[PDB]
Amino acid sequence: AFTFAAFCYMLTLVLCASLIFFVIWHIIAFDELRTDFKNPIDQGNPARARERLKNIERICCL
Amino acid sequence: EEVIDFSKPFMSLGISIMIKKPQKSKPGVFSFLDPLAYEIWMCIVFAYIGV
Repeated sequence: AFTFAAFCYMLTLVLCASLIFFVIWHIIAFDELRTDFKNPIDQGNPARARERLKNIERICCL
Repeated sequence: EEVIDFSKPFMSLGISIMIKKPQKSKPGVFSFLDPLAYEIWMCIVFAYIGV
């Protein structure tokens, strides 16, 4: 029957979706980082270098 | 019965337990939680956390 442990399990079940969301966000951000890294890292254009650096910083902050 | 003769019992009985009558217990510290079971209180705490 309903008890303290069952309620704990329900609440953890609801809160584990958040952890799944967080890890999915992690892997998406790291896939973007890989797309930036494995792709040529030439920074000849100052604007391109600044944009890439700010993207990296933004993802790290996130 | 080996030396005298009895009648059929006029009163049957047996061993039993005597206790002091339960009294109005002196109220305990934290008797204000008694209306709800401890499990309800803990579920309340953790529902607060979860919300």
